Amino acid sequence: ARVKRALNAQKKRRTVLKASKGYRGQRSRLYRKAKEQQLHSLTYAYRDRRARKGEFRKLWISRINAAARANDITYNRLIQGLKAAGVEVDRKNLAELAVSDPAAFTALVDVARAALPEDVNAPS
Amino acid sequence: TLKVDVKTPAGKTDGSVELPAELFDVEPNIALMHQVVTAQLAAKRQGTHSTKTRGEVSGGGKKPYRQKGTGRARQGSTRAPQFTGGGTVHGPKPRDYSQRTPKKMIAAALRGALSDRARNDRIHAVTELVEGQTPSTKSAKTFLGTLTENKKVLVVIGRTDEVGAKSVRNLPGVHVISPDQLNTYDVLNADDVVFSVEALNAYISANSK
Amino acid sequence: PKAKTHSGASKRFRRTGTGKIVRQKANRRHLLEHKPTKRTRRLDGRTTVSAADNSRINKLLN
Amino acid sequence: VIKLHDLKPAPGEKKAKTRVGRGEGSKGKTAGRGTKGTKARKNVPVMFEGGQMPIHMRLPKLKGFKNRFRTEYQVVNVGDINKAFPQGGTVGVDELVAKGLVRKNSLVKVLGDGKLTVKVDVTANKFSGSAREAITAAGGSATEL
RNA sequence: GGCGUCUGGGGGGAACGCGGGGAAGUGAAACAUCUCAGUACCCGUAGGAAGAGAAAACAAAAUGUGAUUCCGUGAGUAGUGG
RNA sequence: GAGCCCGGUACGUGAAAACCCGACGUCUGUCUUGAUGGUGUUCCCGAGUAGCAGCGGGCCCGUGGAAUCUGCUGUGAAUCUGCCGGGACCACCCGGUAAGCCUGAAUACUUCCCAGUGACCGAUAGCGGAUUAGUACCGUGAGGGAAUGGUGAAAAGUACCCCGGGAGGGGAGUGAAAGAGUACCUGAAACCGUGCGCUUACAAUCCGUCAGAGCCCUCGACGUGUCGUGGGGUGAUGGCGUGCCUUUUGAAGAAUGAGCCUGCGAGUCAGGGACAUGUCGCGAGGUUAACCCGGGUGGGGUAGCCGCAGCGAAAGCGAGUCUGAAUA
Repeated sequence: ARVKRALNAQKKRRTVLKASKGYRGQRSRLYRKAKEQQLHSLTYAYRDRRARKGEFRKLWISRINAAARANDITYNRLIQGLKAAGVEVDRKNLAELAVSDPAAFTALVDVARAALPEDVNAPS
Repeated sequence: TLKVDVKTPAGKTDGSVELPAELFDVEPNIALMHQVVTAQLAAKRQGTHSTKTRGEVSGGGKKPYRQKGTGRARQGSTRAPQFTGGGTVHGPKPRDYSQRTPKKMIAAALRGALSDRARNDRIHAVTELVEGQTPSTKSAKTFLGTLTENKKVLVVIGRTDEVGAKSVRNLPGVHVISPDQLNTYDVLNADDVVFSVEALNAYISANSK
Repeated sequence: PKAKTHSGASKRFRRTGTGKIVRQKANRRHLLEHKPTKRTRRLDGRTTVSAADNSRINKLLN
Repeated sequence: VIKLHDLKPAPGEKKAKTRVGRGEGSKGKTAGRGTKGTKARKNVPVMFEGGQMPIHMRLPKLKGFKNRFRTEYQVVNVGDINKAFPQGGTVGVDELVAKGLVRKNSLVKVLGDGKLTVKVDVTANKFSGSAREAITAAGGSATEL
């Protein structure tokens, strides 16, 4: 029985072309270029999903450092004091507190200062 | 050992036929019957499909143009498979699909199908389909309706029972087979099996002897 | 068409009761003067086909 | 009631055919042939060995001839006679043929591998010494055609 | 040799038959013996079929078969072969 | 999408004439001037033939110890106690009777005609050829050789008016539908437009991906706009980011290939083949080939084949056997 290849190819062509909407130039019209761009786009998405956590952590660290320096304390000393004090709030909510509730961040800075050792450079 | 009581077109029981255990009480084998009917259908199919290969298409006996200087792809003939109108690479060719199933397998499959039919008492025996010397499809249809209410039935009558064969010929769900031509596919395709007394006796004598 | 068996392989190899392939050792045709009797004695008789050549010799024989 | 659509093959009795050159998923772009070479295009003959003298040509031919006039015997052991003739009696060639001890239209020779404990008269083409002693020991006779 | 008078032939056809002539690419990892292959093709001829056909035959001591032809085994065997 | 509307089907019927098969005849030849079983002797039984020699062909046999058959060249016999064959050759036995001719059936095939069939194709397929097809066209010539199917149930194929030179179109009609108008079933992609929403003229962009302000649209709730387990479109801006394939030690490329789209284009089949592995039947047995009978897929068919004993070059012996002086 002779079989025509229309439907089987048209299915995947429709899916690939629909997935490539919004692209510029040939990448949104022609199936081959759209498929190449789909490969690249999905690889980029997979890599960026992994890198997004680090990107957001870097942004939170920047905001926390800015807020802490506004309270006359460095980010690293503040983190060490917070770890010593036992407060387990992560950097995401720390940055949220810094942006939204400066009083809570000031209180946390105070408790971190309290928890820090007397001479940070001592061999202890 | 199963008993089948003979029914007559007049509507009264005539006698009884004793079905031997080795012919109507064997355990059906699904795989064996499947293989047998598959071989049967393969033997039925005729392989009258053919296509012209690269060597049987008309023309193409010359190299088309210059291999070099043209700047185009090199071609050896205008009948190459990639060419429109060219030959077929691996196309259908005439062939035979029949299989050499052993005799014992076929006999066992037929016995299993018959025993499965007999277990649910789908086997019926009659003297004659209709009153003799004149076909009458109405009488045959009425008798078959009295015998069973199923859709597909199988009628096994001798090659000399012309009146019955002509009478039950035109019914939509009736298939007519000869006692020596019984096979797994025809038995399994039918809900009920209607045996002529002489046909049933001939089958038993031929097999159990 | 039925397959054709090899001629030289059929003339060179044998089979025992349990299907083992058996060959004859070479270096026993001529130039037999300088060869000590022990060397020819160890070259006498028949040996089983080494497992490396078993597949090839079986394919040739069948 | 088994119908035509209730028929299925035995479990694992059918296997899917492997179609090669159908994309990188199963077997793509090479069909299990590796990169280029002689084997990548057509084949390599069995008798070929790369130009080195093949094993089928550097070995001496098996010694001897075939003796077209050779007479061959289908053999039957006395143990088979004992197992197949518990009551004993007359044992001819076509008794063995009926019992399926020898082929139907061949010469028959009786050997003495097994144990014979039943008085039996055997008529064959040839007898081994041990077979004759075993047959005569149990009171039977060993005549030959 | 000429003259006259009668009866035949001539060419066409897709396949199949018989009798002749008869390659090379190819394989042998080269190549000449060999293979391809008595194939491709060519020549002369028929018939509805053709050819063969009635033992100067096989066989092996069986008191054996009994024209030819065709199919299946024998058998990829006995053998043959740089 | 019809068994009961039509053509038909099952089933019966029909040949003036021609031809083909038979049968009975006229007709032809032919035996009867014949037939049987017996007895001892001379003649005949296919001649430039058989045989031999030289050179070749073909036989499993490639000249080999090379038999049988056959072509050319020389030589060249016998008529039955004769001759030929039984794989060099000799003897004995066995078989047959060359150098003369005819022979039906079993067998091979389809230019053509008839009736059917298809787990064959359905307009880049199937014949090269569903349409002017071996046509158009190409070549002096042998020769090569295409492309083009579908309105609608019915043409009812748009009367009439208007713009226009016409083409084409807008009304009006026919039609179930004119998103069926003889450019006509369905009408995809490439490619080219028109309208709307967002964005873009300080910007170094494998053209995407992750965050993401703003604008527009939309689904709910509460008021008059503001959030939400919302969804969409476009996206200023920041981070990251060297097309695909082949061949490669190694190529984002400055090693190769691709202008794009839609169709087509590559591990297939045959053989009781060979090996391995599933699965089924039977099981020390299994199994038939050709062929015969069944309108079928069924029944028969023991010829063979594989198992059933091996060892030895072989004679041969045999649960043993070979080598060997040896139980060595």
